Amino acid sequence: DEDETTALVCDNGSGLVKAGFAGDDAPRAVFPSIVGRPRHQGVMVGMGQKDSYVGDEAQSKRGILTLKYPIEHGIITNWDDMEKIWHHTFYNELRVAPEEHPTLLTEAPLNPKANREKMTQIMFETFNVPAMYVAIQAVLSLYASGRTTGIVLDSGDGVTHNVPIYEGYALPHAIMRLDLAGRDLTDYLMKILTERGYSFVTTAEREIVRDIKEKLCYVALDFENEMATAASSSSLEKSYELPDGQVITIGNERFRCPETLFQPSFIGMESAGIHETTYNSIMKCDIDIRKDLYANNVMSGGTTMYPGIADRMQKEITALAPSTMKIKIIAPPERKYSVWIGGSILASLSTFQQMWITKQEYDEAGPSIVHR
Amino acid sequence: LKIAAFNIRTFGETKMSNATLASYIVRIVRRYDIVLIQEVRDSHLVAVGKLLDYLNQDDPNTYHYVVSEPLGRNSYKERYLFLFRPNKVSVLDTYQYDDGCCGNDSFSREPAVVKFSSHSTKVKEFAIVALHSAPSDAVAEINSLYDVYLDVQQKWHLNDVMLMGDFNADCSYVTSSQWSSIRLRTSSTFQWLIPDSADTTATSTNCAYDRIVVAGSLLQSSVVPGSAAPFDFQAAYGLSNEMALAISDHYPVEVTLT
Amino acid sequence: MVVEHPEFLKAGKEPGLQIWRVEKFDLVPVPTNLYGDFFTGDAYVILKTVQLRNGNLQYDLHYWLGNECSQDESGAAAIFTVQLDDYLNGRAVQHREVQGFESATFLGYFKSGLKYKKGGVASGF
Ligand SMILES: Nc1ncnc2c1ncn2[C@@H]1O[C@H](COP(=O)(O)OP(=O)(O)OP(=O)(O)O)[C@@H](O)[C@H]1O
Ligand SMILES: *[C@@H]1O[C@H](CO)[C@@H](O[C@@H]2O[C@H](CO)[C@@H](O)[C@H](O)[C@H]2NC(C)=O)[C@H](O)[C@H]1NC(C)=O
Ligand SMILES: [Ca+2]
Ligand SMILES: [Ca+2]
Repeated sequence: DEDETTALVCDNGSGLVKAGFAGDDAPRAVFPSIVGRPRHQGVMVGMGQKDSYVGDEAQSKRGILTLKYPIEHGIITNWDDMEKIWHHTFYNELRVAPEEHPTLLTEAPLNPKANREKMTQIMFETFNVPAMYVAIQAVLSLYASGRTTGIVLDSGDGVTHNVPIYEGYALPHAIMRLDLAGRDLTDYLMKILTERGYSFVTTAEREIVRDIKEKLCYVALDFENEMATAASSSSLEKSYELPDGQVITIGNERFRCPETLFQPSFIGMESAGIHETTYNSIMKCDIDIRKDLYANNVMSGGTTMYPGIADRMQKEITALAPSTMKIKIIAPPERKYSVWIGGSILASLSTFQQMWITKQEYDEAGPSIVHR
Repeated sequence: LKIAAFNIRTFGETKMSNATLASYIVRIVRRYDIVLIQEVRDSHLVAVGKLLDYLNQDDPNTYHYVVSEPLGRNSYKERYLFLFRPNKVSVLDTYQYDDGCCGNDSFSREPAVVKFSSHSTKVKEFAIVALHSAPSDAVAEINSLYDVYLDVQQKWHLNDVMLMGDFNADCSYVTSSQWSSIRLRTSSTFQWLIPDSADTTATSTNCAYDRIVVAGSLLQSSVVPGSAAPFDFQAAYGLSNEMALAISDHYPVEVTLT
Repeated sequence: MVVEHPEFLKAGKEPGLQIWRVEKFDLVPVPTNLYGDFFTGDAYVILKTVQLRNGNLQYDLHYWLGNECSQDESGAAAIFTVQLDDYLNGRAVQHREVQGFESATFLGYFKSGLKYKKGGVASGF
C-alpha cells in the first residue's frame, strides 16, 4: 500500500505524455507534450497572470502562445520545459505530491548516458521523490504482450524504432531509427488533401486533418493494385463533416497517406521502409536467434493503429525473408499504450520493490548509480 | 480617454486572414484607448493572436488584453475581448459573472467585468461590465444587469461602473412596452448615454442595439457630453456598401471620458 | 540485482522441478502434488534444474500462459522469468509456452500427464 497503490508510471512521447498509477488498465492522464509561452501580455477573465501553460491549455490557446516541443524525435531536448511537464503531471493531472510516490519513467531506445542521469538528477533533487527507475519504451511493449524475446516496432508521433530483444535484454547494436511518424503523415495528408482540391486554412481545419487521418486512413496492401480499385470510382470513398455544416469526400489519399511508411520517397526521403527496416534490424543480430524475431514481431505506438498494417508487414517481410521461415506480426489493440501498460505492470510487481534506486542510493553514489 | 464597444460579426480566423479587412479592423482599434470586441468566434485564439501582432509589432506593449473562455449555453459559443492601452489605463481585477451555471441561468453569455485604473481622468478607478445579449432574452438579460452592478457593490464597493455592449436593446427585440420591467432603465441610478434615437447598425435599418450605460456620480461627471455616440466607419473612410458590411453589421458605440 | 524474495533463494539449488503461479503481481509455490494442473485463466512459471556431467547445473526456464487469462498475469510471467535468468547469472535459456501448443521438452517434464482446467485467480488491475 505504501508502494503498491502509491506507485506511478509515465511514458514520455514526442506527441503525447501518458501517465498513471501502478496497476491500472489505462493511464489516468494522456495529454500532449507541449509548453505554450504567451506572446502578448494579458489575462483570462477570472484568472491573474500566467507565466506559461502546459498540456491541453497550451493546445487550446495556441494562437496567442508560442508552443515549444521538449521531446524532439523521442529524446528530451529542452530540460527546463520538460521539468514543467512533469510538474503539471504530478500536481495538475494526477493530483499527487511526488515526495511520497515512487516514480517510474520511460526512455527512448538509444537514450545517451547523460540523458538518463540528467532526468535522474531532476526527479530526486528538484521534485524530492522517494524512489524512481528508468525503463525502456520498447522493452515494456514486449513485456506488455507477455514475452521476453522478439522485435518491437514502436512508431509514435516523433520517431519509429525497431528494437530487437532477446531474453529481456535489448540489442542496441541492432536497433534501427527512422525520423517519420504521426506528425509527418498528418503533414503529408494536409498537403495531398489540399492538392486534391480542398483547403485547410483555419485552426478548425488544421486540427481536424489529424482527426481524419486517425479515423479514416487505412494501410492498403498491394498499393499498385489498390489504385486500380480507386480508379474504378468504387465505394472506397468516405465522407466526413467539419465543425461547421460543410462536408468533404476522401478518396485515394485515404490510403496514400500511410503508404509513406512503406515508401519513404513519397515525402522525398531516400531511406528504407518499415518492412525493410524490420528485415535489416533482424539481419544485424545473431543468426541463431532470427527465427524468434520473425515469429515474435510485436507492434507498439500510435502510428501503427492503421488498419491492414499487420497484413502489409506480413506480406512484405515474408516476401523479403526466407521461404521456409515462420513469420507472425502481433498487434494488440491497446498498442498505443503498450509502453505504459508494460511499465504499469513492471512497477506493481513484488519483485520490482528492490529495483527502485532510492534516495539512499542517490545520496551516496550520486546520479551515476542508475546508469547500470 | 477613448472607450468603445464594437460588435464584430463572425470575428473568426477567416475574417482576420483577409488582409483588406484586417487593415481597417486594427485601424479602428487604434482609435481607442480601451476597446471591447464581441462575437469573437475563435476556438484557439489565432485571430486574437494575429490582431495583437499587428497592434504590438512596433511596440510590444502598445495594447494588453483581457479575454474569456467561450461562453454560451446554446452550443455555439463566443468570447468577450478587451484591448486596452497599459500607459493610459491599467486593469486591477477581472472576473466572470456567476449567475448559477440548472435551469435558472439568467444569461446566455455571462458578462465579463473588469476593474480599471485611469489616472488621467476624474474617476481614478471604475468598472466596465461587457455584455452581448441573446436577442431572445434581450430584456431578461438587460434586466439582470442591475444585479451584476449590485454584485459589483458587494465585491469592490465601486459605485462607478460602465455597462456597455451589443444589448440588442431596441426595435423588435425590445419594444416600448418591454422597458417597464427592466430595472436598469427604470431606476434613476443609471444614465443611458447611447439614446433610443441612435442607429448602431451598419445596415440601412435604424436600431440602437449597441448601448453604453453609466452609473455612479463621479463616472457620470467624467463623461464629455456630445461624445457618447456611434462611429460610421462607412462614411468615415468613404467605404462602399458591401465593403462596410463585409467588416461588420454593428457600429462601434464610443464615448470620451475626462 | 540484489533480489531477496523467499522463492528465489529456494530456486535452482538442486535437481528436480519447481512451479510458481502468478498471483496478483507475486509468485506462489504450487503444492508438489498438484503439479501438472493448470488453470486456463492464469499464467505460470516453471524451472527445470537438470544435473550435468561436469558437476555443474543446467536451468531451463518455461512460462506457461493461460488462454482466458488477463494481461497482467501474462506480462508478469515474462518479467519474473527474465529476473530469474539474471539471478542464475544468465545461465538459463527461456522458453515461451502457450496453452495447447506446448513445446517438445515442456510436455516431457510431466510424467503423470498434463491436465488443464477452468478457473484461476483474479487479475491485479
Ligand atoms: N488510431 C490511430 N490511427 C492512426 N494514428 C494514430 C492513432 N492514434 C494515434 N495516432 C498517431 O500517433 C501519434 C501518438 O502516438 P504515441 O503516443 O504512440 O506517440 P508518442 O509516444 O507520443 O511519440 P514517439 O513514440 O514517436 O516519441 C499521434 O501523432 C497520432 O497521429
Ligand atoms: C476580403 O473580402 C472582401 C469583402 O468580401 C473582398 O472584396 C470583395 O471581393 C469579391 C471577390 O472575392 C468581389 O466580388 C467584391 O466586389 C469585393 N467587394 C467589394 C464590394 O469591394 C476581398 O476580395 C477580400 N480580400 C482579398 C484581397 O482577398
Ligand atoms: Ca512512445
Ligand atoms: Ca486470472
